[PDB]
Amino acid sequence: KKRFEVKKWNAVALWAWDIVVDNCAICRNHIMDLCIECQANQECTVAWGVCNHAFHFHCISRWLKTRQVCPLDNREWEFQKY
Amino acid sequence: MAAAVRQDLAQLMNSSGSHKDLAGKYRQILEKAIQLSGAEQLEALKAFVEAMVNENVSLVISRQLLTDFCTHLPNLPDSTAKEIYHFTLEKIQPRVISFEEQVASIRQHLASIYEKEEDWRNAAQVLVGIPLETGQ
Amino acid sequence: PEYLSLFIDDKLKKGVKGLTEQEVETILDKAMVLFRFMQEKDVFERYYKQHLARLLTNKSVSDDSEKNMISKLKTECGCQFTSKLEGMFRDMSISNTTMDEFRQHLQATGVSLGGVDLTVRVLTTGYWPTQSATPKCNIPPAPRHAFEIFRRFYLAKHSGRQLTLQHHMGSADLNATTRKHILQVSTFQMTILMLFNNREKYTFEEIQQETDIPERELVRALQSLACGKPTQRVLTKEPKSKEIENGHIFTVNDQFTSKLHRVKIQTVAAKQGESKVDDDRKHEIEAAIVRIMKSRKKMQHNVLVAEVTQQLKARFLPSPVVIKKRIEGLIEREYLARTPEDRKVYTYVA
Ligand SMILES: [Zn+2]
Ligand SMILES: [Zn+2]
Ligand SMILES: [Zn+2]
Repeated sequence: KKRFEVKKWNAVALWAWDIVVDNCAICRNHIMDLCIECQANQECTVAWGVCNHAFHFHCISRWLKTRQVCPLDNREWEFQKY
Repeated sequence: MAAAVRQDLAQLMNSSGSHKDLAGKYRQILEKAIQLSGAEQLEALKAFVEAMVNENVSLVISRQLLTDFCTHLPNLPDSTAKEIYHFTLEKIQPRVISFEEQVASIRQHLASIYEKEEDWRNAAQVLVGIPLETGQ
Repeated sequence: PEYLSLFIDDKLKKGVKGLTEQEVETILDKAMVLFRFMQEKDVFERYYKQHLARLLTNKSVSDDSEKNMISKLKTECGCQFTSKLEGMFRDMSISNTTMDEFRQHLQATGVSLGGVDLTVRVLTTGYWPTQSATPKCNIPPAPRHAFEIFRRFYLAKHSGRQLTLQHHMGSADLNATTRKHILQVSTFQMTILMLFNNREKYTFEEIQQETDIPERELVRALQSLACGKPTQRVLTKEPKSKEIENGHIFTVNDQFTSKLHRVKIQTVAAKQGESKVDDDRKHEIEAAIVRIMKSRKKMQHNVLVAEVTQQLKARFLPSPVVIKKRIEGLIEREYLARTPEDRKVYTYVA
């Protein structure tokens, strides 16, 4: 017979990905690399989209030179969050 | 036959009074229980540790007394220190949040002792198991 | 736009007067056409976020009417914001289905600690608004174990995510004292009462020492548990004063008073709502302006957005939305007034 007993509880959570990102899928190097082209010849930053797809700036730029879609989801790519 | 520390601990955990001086009393127990004997010292330490883990005991007093108990752990021999480390870690893993301040220091000391004894695999898995980034 | 959002929320909250969908949809059509002649929907939708944050409580809405109005808005608005409101609705629906699944799992595999009712309503972080990092108020043993078993279940099934339980929002009830009266509390009050339980004669500093009670939002709750309570008068303090700094000792009292068995303290929600970026915004405006005039590089529709963020050394400063709005408002005269049908010539390199 506890003094107060809990009967209901409407908890609120906030799910987030355990790994935000570990690889730029144009160069197979992690996002904090120089995107291989900058590694050989030496600035280099990451870029994001609406689909939350982090890539190297130079990799996504050279992809967008001839293409206009995100490499992973194959939909229209536009810049968001630098 | 070393029932003096056991009866002292029993008298303390049945104490209805929750006055502020109680914590100090516990510290007195520590300064009369850090030095004693061999195996029965381990028995007293393990009874002490399982005394704090009870949720009935005040969380702040138990936490501070746990830090005071932990500061003297490195002086213990290697085997007894490892046994007490694993006992504390297995007692903490149910209620991780209630003692998520000194588990990091305990794991750090444990990893230091492992790396000083070339046993790096156990330290590696322990430091994999610590929830640092996942914790709020 | 704040007034329009207020009116929409007020009309949709109480559907008893005019339950017919025709009058509601004509009101929504008037609101939509009025919004059409206006612009700057970002503040409009952040006000939607503010009103729907303080949907988190009991629904008290029509649901399907909201779905219809958001669909008719998305028909002429497009994506991103419409898609994130669709994410709001999809998140609520998937949350209630996950709750049903968890209830079914509890029924199939009986757990004693599941005797307490759990109404977990997990949300998303990429679409829902964020308040702050939230405190770490202590959980009583039984609710802590219930949330632990829920966490263990949720880490199973679909993995790759964790749950950072918050404490700003929440609705709970408690049985108290003598006839047993059901009281309504909101998170912090529950923990305060639980701490009051195990031992009487508890002072404010003792409570504050081991509850991780907040600092700024604590003011609203502290002056809501007393100092203007209704006739229910569930709890009072012996240091009766407008301000209580450090050492006001609290006491537990029967105070049966009202005979009602569902006394609620929801009225605090009706009164708690009342009551340097300069250099940063100057730098952002100057950076955007110098980027828009200086670049002039060969672009078709997107490589300009790439080179402008390339020029800056630090990120989250570009914020492509500002580039988008700048190039949208830059079409007012000759420069950057190129043909939408063929967005090929863009002054090239000039
Ligand atoms: Zn890359
Ligand atoms: Zn690069
Ligand atoms: Zn994509």
